[PDB]
Amino acid sequence: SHMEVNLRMSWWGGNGRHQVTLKALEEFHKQHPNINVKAEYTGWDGHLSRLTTQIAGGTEPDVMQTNWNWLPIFSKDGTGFYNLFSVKEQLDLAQFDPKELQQTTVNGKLNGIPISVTAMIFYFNDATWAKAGLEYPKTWDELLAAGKVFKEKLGDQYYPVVLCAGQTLVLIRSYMTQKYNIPTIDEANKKFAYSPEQWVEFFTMYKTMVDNHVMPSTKYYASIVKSSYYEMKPWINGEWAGTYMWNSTITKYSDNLTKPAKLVLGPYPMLPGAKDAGLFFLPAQMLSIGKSTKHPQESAMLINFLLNSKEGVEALGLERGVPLSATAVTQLRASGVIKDEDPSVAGLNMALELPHPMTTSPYFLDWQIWSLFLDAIQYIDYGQKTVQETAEYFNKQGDRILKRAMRGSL
Ligand SMILES: [Br-]
Ligand SMILES: [Br-]
Ligand SMILES: [Br-]
Repeated sequence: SHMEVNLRMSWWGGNGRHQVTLKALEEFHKQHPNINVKAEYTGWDGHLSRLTTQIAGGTEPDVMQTNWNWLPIFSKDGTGFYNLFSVKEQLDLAQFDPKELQQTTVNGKLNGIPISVTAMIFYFNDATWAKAGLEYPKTWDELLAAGKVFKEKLGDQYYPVVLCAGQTLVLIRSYMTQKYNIPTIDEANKKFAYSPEQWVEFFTMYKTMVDNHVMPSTKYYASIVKSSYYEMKPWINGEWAGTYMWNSTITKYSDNLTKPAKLVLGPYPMLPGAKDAGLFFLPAQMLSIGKSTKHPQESAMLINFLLNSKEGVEALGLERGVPLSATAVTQLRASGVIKDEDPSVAGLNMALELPHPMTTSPYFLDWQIWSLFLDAIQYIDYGQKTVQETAEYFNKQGDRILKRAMRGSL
């Protein structure tokens, strides 16, 4: 009878994402014949920018694929997207680990549901480590000891792992959490949480790692975020014999190794006595509801359909990663779409099974912070600043960036 509801939904992706999403939408309309969905989809380029102007003028879509770091952009207050807590009758929030939802909560307002989550963990070149005669490290000391075994037994060009600056940042953060159980960012005070001495310690650990031949210094490899190592010869040759990176995108990296060598999942190094592995779990992307939607219930039903319903989940498959949704996981395992023997999947499973009560701030992902960190480690590697001067430099310049980024609500 009469009355129907017209929703708009955006997302970005390649044609492969477009096809399954378009397919999922058709299934949704089948089961909700009075709700139509107009799809607004492009590639990544220009997408944020277009959405930015829509959000500003209150003409954004009812349902949006969003990135985690858009919370600092659109929703410093938590009010930049619709509060998903207000539509829990349409949205089955129990399917998503409460802890993961904390990270997408701002000021007690749920701003998105992680479609999928991924953690930064260790994967190793199995051949190379067999050449070294080493078991993969279960402790930081073992990782450190591995650097010198690689150096003298295999050669100066061999390293246990190769690391982007940003990956190193996350790695040492992980160590610091294990030790002190505080986050890197103090959100409420809008500055870094570590003490001066802890900053000295943070960078002392970097120096200790490089001195111990754990990874190439920045004179040999120097990239902020771009995982460009996988196309380079020492990776392919098995000289850079491992990586610390998102579990979700491991296959591309492993296939570029000289066979029969592949990437296998490593243990996660633990300090003795720790109660938190200090893992970085990233919502790879989220679904959010437009702040200004005239249809929050139907938008909520669409999100619920895409993440939780049988034919929504089936359509969408693994085209946005392993779902966070519990029912989605169980369903995709039964159909054999999720295999526990996939290095990518087993890694997620290990990360989930490890203790990780410390969450991570979206402001931690700021590109200026990550760039600054490459600057900082270069000061150390190139002898231009002592570890202690670098810690004070990073603390100071970091705080300036944070302060500027954490104020200024659009
Ligand atoms: Br894309
Ligand atoms: Br240790
Ligand atoms: Br943090």
